[PDB]
Amino acid sequence: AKHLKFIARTVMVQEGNVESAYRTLNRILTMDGLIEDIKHRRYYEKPCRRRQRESYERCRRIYNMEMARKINFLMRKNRADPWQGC
Amino acid sequence: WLIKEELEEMLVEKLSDLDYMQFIRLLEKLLTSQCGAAEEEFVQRFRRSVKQLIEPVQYDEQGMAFSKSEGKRKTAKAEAIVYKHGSGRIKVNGIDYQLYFPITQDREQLMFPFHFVDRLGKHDVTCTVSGGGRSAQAGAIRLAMAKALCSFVTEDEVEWMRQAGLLTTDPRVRERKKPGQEGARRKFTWKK
Repeated sequence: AKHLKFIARTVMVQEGNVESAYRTLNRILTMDGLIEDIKHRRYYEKPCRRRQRESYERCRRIYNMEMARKINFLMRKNRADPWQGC
Repeated sequence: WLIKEELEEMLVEKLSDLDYMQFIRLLEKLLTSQCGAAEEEFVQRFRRSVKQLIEPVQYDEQGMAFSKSEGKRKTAKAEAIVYKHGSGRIKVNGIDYQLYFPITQDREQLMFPFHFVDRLGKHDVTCTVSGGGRSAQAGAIRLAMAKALCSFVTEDEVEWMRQAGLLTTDPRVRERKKPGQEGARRKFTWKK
């Protein structure tokens, strides 16, 4: 309200591909967490539910990051079997 | 490649599907790896080895050449004699074909072999067909005529006819009725 307009969350379309512009804007909002924040703020998430969801998301992120680390670590071992037959 | 049963028989041992697949993969690698005689002699121990029959051309009393063949469709059996030279006449059971087969579909079936090899009006045919209906008889005569004409067309034309399906004996025959149901596949109306 008290800020200048058309600076925040504004993207400029390149060569007229408004679809690309909207994809870029959507990526920006998603990465900044605005889309998820709006979806969650539609209805009031009581503090206990909010805490449980935050804890669940933290555990999910820890597990996913560790599993991704394991996958990237073992990806090299997807080579062709060197000792085939024996 | 020999089957798992053959490999088991050779090895007097019980193997598994995955063991057989492993061994076959290894043997294939050996084959690809520029296996010479010293290796091919071994490999071959595990290798297992894996066109229309033109009828002879006969001659009638008057010296005219012809070919005799037979073909069966459903319950219809047809014996067809095709002469080397003719004016396209086709006499079925002693009757002209347009009279025996008043149905355009059956006449078209008779036409199909000769028209395919571009020999309409070049051959005379005497056919004798017994059993079945009109369509079964027409199909049987078509097969017999095609087989007889194989003796007079070239090998490439014979192969083309085979690829067009003019020399295959249609194995589709009536399926027996089964007890407890209306027909071969029709089931009695279910009563929930």
